[PDB]
Amino acid sequence: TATTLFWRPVPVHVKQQDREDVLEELTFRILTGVAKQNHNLRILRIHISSDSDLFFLHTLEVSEEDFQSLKNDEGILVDFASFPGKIISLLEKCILAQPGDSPRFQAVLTIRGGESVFKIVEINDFKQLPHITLAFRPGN
Amino acid sequence: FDLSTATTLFWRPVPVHVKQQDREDVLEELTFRILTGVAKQNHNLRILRIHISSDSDLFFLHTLEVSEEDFQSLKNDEGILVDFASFPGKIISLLEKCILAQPGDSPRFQAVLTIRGGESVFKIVEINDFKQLPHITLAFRPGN
Repeated sequence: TATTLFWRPVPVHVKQQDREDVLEELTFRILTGVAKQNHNLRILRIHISSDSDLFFLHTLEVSEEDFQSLKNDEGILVDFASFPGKIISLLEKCILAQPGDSPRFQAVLTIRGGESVFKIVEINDFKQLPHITLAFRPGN
Repeated sequence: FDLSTATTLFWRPVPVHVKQQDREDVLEELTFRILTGVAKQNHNLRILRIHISSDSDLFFLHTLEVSEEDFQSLKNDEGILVDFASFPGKIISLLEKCILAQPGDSPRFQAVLTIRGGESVFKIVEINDFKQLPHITLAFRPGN
């Protein structure tokens, strides 16, 4: 019963444990729908995969309850329905990113043994600052 | 810190949203002073000094001092890409964005001073259509 709002490849810096940062081409899928346990709870789903690595799967599921905790931590000002639209804008900046840009937007995925932290940062002439930080889980 | 051999890079009042630990909340105009120089004990150690004051309240003092050694730890945490010498200049640009901030701007830059019982945290945040995100965060100490 899920509906896909977003399905495009996104350039992402993948950082695995004891490796080094490497720019991989990852597929992003954003879906809206209801929980498997409860049809009254709206769920926002984000799936990260790869065409090269068929076993590279990372997933985030955000309920309206989880979004409340996310609003407090990340300082989000929008509603639940407006949340995917804001992510897509940030993702597009990573897609159209060029070396000569300032500020320059980048997507980073850091994996640490069953825990993966995804973020989209801004690189300017001063520093690197995150625009969003989300916790992902390995698998589907 | 040698105050006589110090060079003032920035000295003007700056619009800052002041949060006085749930005692009062007021958008007041505070005076910022950024100075570069060397330590009084050692003239080989470069020091960066930032002083926050007020023209109305003469006992409102907050100060931050960052040495070149301390800057390395700050560089790693805040993800700073410039050197110690370029560091003050970038702060002034962020401060200027708060000065030229307008209600119709997007993104809009704001300066925030949060006091927490003998502890003061200064930051410059960005307000866009999505969220509030900090561009810089500095820990200040009450007094001179």
